[PDB]
Amino acid sequence: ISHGRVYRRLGLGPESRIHLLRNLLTGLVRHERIEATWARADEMRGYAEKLIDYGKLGDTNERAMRMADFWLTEKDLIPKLFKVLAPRFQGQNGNYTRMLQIPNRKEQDRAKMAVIEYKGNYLPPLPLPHRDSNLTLLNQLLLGLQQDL
Amino acid sequence: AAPKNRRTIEVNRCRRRNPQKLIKIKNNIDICPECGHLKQKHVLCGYCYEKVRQETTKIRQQIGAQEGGPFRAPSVETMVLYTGEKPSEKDQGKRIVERNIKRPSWFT
Amino acid sequence: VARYPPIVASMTADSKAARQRRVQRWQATVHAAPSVDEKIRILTKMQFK
RNA sequence: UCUCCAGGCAUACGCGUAUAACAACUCGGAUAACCAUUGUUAGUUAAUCAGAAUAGGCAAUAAUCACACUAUAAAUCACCUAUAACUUCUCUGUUAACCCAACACCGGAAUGCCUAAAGGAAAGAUCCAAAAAGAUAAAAGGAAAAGAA
RNA sequence: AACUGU
Ligand SMILES: [Zn+2]
Repeated sequence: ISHGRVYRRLGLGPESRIHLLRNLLTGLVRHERIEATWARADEMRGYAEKLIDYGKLGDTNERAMRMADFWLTEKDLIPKLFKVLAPRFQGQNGNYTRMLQIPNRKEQDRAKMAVIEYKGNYLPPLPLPHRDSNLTLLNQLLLGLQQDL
Repeated sequence: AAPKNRRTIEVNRCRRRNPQKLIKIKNNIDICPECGHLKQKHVLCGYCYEKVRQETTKIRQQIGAQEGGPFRAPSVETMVLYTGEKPSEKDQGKRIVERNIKRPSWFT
Repeated sequence: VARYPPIVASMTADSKAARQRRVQRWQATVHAAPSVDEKIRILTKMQFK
């Protein structure tokens, strides 16, 4: 019975979910790339995107400062969000976080693994999929159709 | 309540050999062009990811030594530089991580 | 005019830095002991090998 | 490093190497990781901590901050007189996450100090079935609060 | 009697 549900049940309670999400968000900000279970990663992706908006809002915002302090346990990160993450994403209007599927852990539980990272980071690029080139026979056939049209 | 009689192997054999209980084959197997190893269509390569993950630890290890303490996350942007690469003017005002290895071909 | 929080370890964490912060809280109480005898009592009320 | 939990440390008793390092990955842990498993090697240091002569003479009056002060359950060798000996530091205990319960049993287990500075982790993954159990919440009403006999 | 999903 999970019809119309918009929230995952994680941790030992709603407070634990926030704390677990809080810990995940703090770790992601520090490292900018974290590997976690797909279900948890999907839940926290929305939170990370909204956090960047709070950084964009401005340092002087009292709500952002309170929000940043609560979500980020490590206080050294608070300057980073306003001075590193927020400046980086000023051009971007969204999609700050990139989440991709990772092979399942071979730890006898076979948990679904995914990696969530902040776009524009200095970390090495992830092995992203590359779409087929237009030089392919099917694409070339479509190219001929395009020229005729 | 206990079984009224022993279950015959023939009856047991049919239950376990029913198609519903048998192991199904998978058709989503794919090849990794980068490493040439197998992968699933919805799953990423692992042989190359092994390089990426280990390289991240090596980069992170260099970062950890440079910081030298907890709660030392910089308030400024960070960049990674490899041997043979020199900082540019745009790199000014950014944390610089120096890697003894040369710039990896995959890393750009 | 941003009220940046202090860059200190969390009090409730299970770590060396967090333990030191908890230690400081007690040490403040010792600094708050007015009488010399109270200082001795606090320092010696626990027996250890 | 972060999140959260709040009986901890010594001795007794019991146990008897379960201690520690290394090497193994078969067995043991009711799964792994890791070892508590397997093999090998090592260990616990005490003049201070703990354990391991004789014959006579003579005794009225508790404690309780012991003073007052009462009470009833009625509550402490010494020192004298003689005899005998005549220059001494070895032995043993010391480890541990440990014991009694057939078990790595949600049980039993004395004393002293202190109450977090000590000591810890409820989450193998996913799903959120029904049914069932526990917990929280109740529009209107109140047996269809803590007041009386 | 009150009290409450009895
Ligand atoms: Zn590859």
